Amino acid sequence: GFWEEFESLQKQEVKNLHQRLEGQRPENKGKNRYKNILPFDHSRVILQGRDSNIPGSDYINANYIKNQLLGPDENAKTYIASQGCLEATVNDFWQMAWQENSRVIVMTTREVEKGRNKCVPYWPEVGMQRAYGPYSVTNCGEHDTTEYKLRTLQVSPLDNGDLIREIWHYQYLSWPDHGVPSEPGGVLSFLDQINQRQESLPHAGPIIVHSSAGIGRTGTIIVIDMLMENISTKGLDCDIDIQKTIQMVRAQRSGMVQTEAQYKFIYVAIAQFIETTKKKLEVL
Amino acid sequence: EDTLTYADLD
Repeated sequence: GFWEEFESLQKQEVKNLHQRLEGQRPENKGKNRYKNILPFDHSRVILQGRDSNIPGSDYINANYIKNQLLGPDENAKTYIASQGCLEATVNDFWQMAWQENSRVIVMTTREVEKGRNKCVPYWPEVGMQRAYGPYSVTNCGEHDTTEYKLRTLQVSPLDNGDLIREIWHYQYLSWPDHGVPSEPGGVLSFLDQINQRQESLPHAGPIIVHSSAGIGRTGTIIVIDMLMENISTKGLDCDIDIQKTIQMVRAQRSGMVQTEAQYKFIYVAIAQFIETTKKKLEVL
Repeated sequence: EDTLTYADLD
């Protein structure tokens, strides 16, 4: 029934329940990439040590994502969908990253300074130390591959230089600038190292995922990886709830997983990761 | 003029 599904898709709506009051300030207009794309105020990231007196000051277009599909007693991982490579917000990004003690970044997008800077670089160059707001970041090397590079950067506060920190930026440079990759393998491998990594740093912060405007690529990237740990944590012979999963994600930041395509790359990436995980196991 | 396009959500 047309209405049986409409009054079903209605309860799936939360944008009306959750307020996006902070991203709406005429003070954060430039702090945004898409006027329609904004972070829920509740699960949104608040730049810290700022000044309440300054209209727009502690705002960043990002949110805290959490897999509510796994238990707190089940060491599930932490992410941060977010907007990305916006020149007009690079120090906001490093304050977000610094204050959230994040060690691994997951840029699901290349550079697109197009004429100006749709997507601009927020790192230096190998052996290059750059300052960003109160923090200085140095590039210790990009360990590329055919699809995703990997720059080793150490971020330290201009105040404390002996307080060195190395964050792992896993940029993905093979995503269809106008679609979804024809193969999960890459990101499926991309997610592999990222996971093993974060897991290497005993007490690191959430995983800062993002693209231009952390929504489509960012949403897909989170749900696939999220789904990977449910299996990795619960099992292959466990029930997967992609639809229920993607929603749980949306209800945390609007826009996560925007198109139909990204909707399939997940069915592909998870049907593959599964049959390949059991293949390895020689699951007959 | 920092142009663009994109967004839609939930």
